[PDB]
Amino acid sequence: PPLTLEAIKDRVLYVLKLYDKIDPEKLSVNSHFMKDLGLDSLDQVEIIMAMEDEFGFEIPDIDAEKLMCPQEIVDYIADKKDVYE
Amino acid sequence: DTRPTIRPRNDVVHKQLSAFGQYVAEILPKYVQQVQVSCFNELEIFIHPDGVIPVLTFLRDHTNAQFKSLADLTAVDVPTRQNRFEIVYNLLSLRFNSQIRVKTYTDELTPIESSVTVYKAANWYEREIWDMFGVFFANHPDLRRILTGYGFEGHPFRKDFPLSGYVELRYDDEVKRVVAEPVELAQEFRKFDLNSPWEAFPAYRQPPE
Amino acid sequence: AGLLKKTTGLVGLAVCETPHERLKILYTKILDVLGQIPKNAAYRKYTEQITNEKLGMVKAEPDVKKLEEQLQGGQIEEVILQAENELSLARKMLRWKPWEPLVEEPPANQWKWPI
Amino acid sequence: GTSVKPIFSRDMNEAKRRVRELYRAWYREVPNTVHLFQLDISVKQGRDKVREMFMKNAHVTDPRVVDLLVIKGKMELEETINVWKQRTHIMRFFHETEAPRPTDFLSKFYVGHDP
Repeated sequence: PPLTLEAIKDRVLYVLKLYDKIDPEKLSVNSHFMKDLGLDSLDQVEIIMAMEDEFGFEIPDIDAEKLMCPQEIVDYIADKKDVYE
Repeated sequence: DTRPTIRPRNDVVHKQLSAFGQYVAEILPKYVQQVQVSCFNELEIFIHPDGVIPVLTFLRDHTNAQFKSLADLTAVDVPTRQNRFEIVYNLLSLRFNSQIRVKTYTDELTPIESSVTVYKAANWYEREIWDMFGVFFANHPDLRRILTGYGFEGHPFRKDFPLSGYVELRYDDEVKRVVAEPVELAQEFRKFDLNSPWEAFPAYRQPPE
Repeated sequence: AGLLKKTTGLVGLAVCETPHERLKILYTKILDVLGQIPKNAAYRKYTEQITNEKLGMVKAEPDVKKLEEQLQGGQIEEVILQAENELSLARKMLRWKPWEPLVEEPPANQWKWPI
Repeated sequence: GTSVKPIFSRDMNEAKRRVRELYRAWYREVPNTVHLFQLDISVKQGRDKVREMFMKNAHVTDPRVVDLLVIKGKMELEETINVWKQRTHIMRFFHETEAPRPTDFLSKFYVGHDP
């Protein structure tokens, strides 16, 4: 099962599901975490620790500052896993 | 003799210690601020904090100084002064047996560099200060809490800290464990009003303003 | 030295069977390091004074037992130990540079101790 | 006066960084301290206590203060990780035996003289 962009798409959405605070309906691809998705300063970090455990890797900090929208999440996992389908 | 009760006065040690005080003041003018020798022949050196490592090393290493023993290390909290905490280093000489004291100042937050390297005995003493006064020490090898109980708060020797603390602990069967509770004394500490309103020693009178 | 002394008496250091040349070389090295130190510094004056004195006496009297006596530093082993420490001190504060004036005055009344 | 010396962090951003992986460590810790210490705490109600304690000192804005809270939490982390702390001290954060304290002025008046 080769790694794919769509696989990371669906895995990111599915693992964003488990976070209690986020309401799934207003969750979207471009749902901004600060304003649209509405997570606080720490909750952005909160789903950062929800990322690397599920995909199975390590998350540094200087990216975890930048990684806010799920698009940034998926394409950062993409070039970290050298994802090009 | 005529003075059988008054302690003997040893002026020779006083003059000799004053000479060494001028010596050490001239050697390290960068950090030394004020050196003085007490009436009972005990010299104290008031240095800037940045000289915690240099001055001590000069006192630990120099041939004509030769101090390798850290008798004790202590802080003396005094809320009045701008930097409340003052740290005292007590050194004893072996080749030139004598006791010297160097004193530095720091507030709650401004860190003071940790000796440890100059005197590996300081380590535990060092921890005590951090665990007892809040004076954090820069790059100390392990500045964990040393004396007080686990998960404690504050720094008890701070003069603002109450005598009885803030929280006791006792058995609770409802949770089947020792639990921490806010203080509720069975009898309050009576604070007696000593220090009679009449001046004791005219010599040490504070100048007016 | 006749029969070399077995133990100096302090377990933290052993006996130097050829102490005179050790005194010589360490003293010369620290004199060099003080030559590095600028002239105006009082440290260079005091330490050069004591060290050139010590080198004079060690090169003058070649008996080790009398060397300790006029060296007033106990056994020669702790003397070369202290000489190494003095070298280390001079080297370490070469770049500390304490000969400069005081970094700044203490803040207002920070030393008066009637409260 | 205004100029001061830092502990580690230069600006709010880097201290903001330090609290980040402090919360990282607390998150990765809570489940296996629940497991190891035989806690009666649950995993979620373990994490939210960490979150509420981190939010407790929300008002702090001085950098040096932030380094102080982060290093004290660091000491807390060491105390917890290698089992130096004990189960009772871990429960100490959760106020079980402490009776609920009223908040409204009317209840304060009913109970006794206290602001």
